[PDB]
Amino acid sequence: LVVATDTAFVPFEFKQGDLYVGFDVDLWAAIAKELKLDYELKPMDFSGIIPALQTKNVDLALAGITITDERKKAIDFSDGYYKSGLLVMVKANNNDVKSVKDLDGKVVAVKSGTGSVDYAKANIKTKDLRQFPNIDNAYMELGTNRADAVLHDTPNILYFIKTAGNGQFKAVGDSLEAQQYGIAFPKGSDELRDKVNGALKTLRENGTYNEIYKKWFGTE
Amino acid sequence: LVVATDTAFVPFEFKQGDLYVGFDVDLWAAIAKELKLDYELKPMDFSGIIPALQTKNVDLALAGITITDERKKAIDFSDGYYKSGLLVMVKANNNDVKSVKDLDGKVVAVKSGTGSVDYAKANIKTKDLRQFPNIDNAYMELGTNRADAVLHDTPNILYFIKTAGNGQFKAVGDSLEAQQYGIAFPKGSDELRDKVNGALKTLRENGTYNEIYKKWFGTE
Repeated sequence: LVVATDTAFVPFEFKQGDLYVGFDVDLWAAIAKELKLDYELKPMDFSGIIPALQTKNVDLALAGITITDERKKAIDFSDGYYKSGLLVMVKANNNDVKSVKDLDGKVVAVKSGTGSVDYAKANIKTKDLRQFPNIDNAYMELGTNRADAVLHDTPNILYFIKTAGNGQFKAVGDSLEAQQYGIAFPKGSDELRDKVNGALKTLRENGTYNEIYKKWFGTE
Repeated sequence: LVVATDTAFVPFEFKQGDLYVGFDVDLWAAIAKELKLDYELKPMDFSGIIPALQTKNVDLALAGITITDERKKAIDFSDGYYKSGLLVMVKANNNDVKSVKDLDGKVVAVKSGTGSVDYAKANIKTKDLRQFPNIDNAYMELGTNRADAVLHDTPNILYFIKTAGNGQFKAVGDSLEAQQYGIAFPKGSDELRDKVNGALKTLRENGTYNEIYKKWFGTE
């Protein structure tokens, strides 16, 4: 089996010295061993991934791919293996928030041009809603005390808190507007899809999914 | 179904490489096969379990949970699947034999602040009740014929005898002050609890209980 991934989608897959590492990279390996499957990893630009799948130049793919409906026209997915969505981040040493942040005097920093803007325009009465060109900017805003909270995606904030905000920040609530990631197969791959799904169940039931999730995201 | 356990309660559940293993984990896996349930395992700190049961944040739990009336107030319990209580452990080459640690025999090692303190005190009339910060101090006191025997709980006795007390040690009687472990459900879960009780019968009748028991505790 030839399985394709992104060239970098931290922390799901990214080079490390000479190998690749990440949540997707550890997840597939555990599924593969449950099934006794031999395979080969082939890194390539996301843009080439549904293409190469549809011509069967590649047998499956795990590149943090979201199960959407327009995508199901083109391919098939396994069961969801990851809950993504939007997440709230505030100062760790702040005990006054949990998606309760509007007309008390509340300021949310976001990145321009993502689902975080939208959701906040609709579901929050921010005293202020600041938009930045990059999230890094948003972080430095929370860094000082101009932003009450940041709103961005689950994996990005979770992993940030683990590596670089270690110390100072904390996330609250859980995923808003949650969607799911899925393993992509070419159509007509019904048997294998069924086999992978089956193995995904086993990994949840014996606790291997949980520990892999801890390692990279640091919570449950 | 989301199924929770303790983060470490040996040998009922604990982390073996990248999964979890133990008596609870195997007995539940077998009950889930009978009824064909899909489930996710989710280790957590013990004292976060009943709270999460009560909010239906979790559907059921196994974590070596003693059935107490104090607890029935808050949650509901299945038919109970593990008989616990105290056990005398003496040297192998020895002829004490029940709780006959009395009259002229008897120097009894036991840990501070524990059922065995109080059971010996009131019951056994002996030379000594030597008490210790930890039982490891009691295993050591018995190694060298300074103590005649030890009082401690059924599974810690059985498991130590199977792993580290290999051969030199042995156990005598069976459980004193018996109490049962139960699988925990949040109330208003009548249908599922009566299903889980049923599958426990099937496993006791066909021999599977007995064979899971022998695996972890080297006896019946």
